[PDB]
Amino acid sequence: MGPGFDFAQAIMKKNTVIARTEKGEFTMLGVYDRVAVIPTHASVGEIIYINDVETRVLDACALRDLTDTNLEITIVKLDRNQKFRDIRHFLPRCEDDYNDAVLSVHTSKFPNMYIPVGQVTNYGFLNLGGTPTHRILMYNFPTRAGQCGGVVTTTGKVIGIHVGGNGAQGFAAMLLHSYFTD
Ligand SMILES: CCOC(=O)c1cn[nH]c1
Repeated sequence: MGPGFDFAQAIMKKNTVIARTEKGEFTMLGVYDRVAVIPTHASVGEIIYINDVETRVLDACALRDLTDTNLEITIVKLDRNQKFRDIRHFLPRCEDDYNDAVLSVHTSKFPNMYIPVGQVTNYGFLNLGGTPTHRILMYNFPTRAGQCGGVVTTTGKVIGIHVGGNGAQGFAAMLLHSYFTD
């Protein structure tokens, strides 16, 4: 409906796949080459389904900060025959607060879903499902089961992936440029 939704749609159309693990279906953001991200609670194994294609996982790493605290981001390298558009230049370099963010989801349950979530707080520490977590972004929208892995964007920036909610607020794990240097 406006430039927020336009950027979000462009990221969804070229840089997302539907990932299925034994824990469910997730929006999965492709970042560059065969490298993508997914919430760590997806419990990625040796094999994953990507748009219903059986796919070998070449490498997977659950990120933690240098305090050895969960970040809830798993980086996956996929044995896929096609590279993602490189979007690393849209990733923030530093922890920050944001205005006017969109959360976008694409699954069998929620196809072509875009939610204007508004102001995004650098929340920091969250006890996420009992697990102490750092670098959490917070927004005031009642997000639901099925939106995890959803991409959080502003105009011109890909800032996080949805990892949970409490019924009133939603929470995303930050994406930072430094995660994807090669
Ligand atoms: C289909 C209706 O959707 C909602 O009301 C919603 C989705 N997430 N949070 C609220």
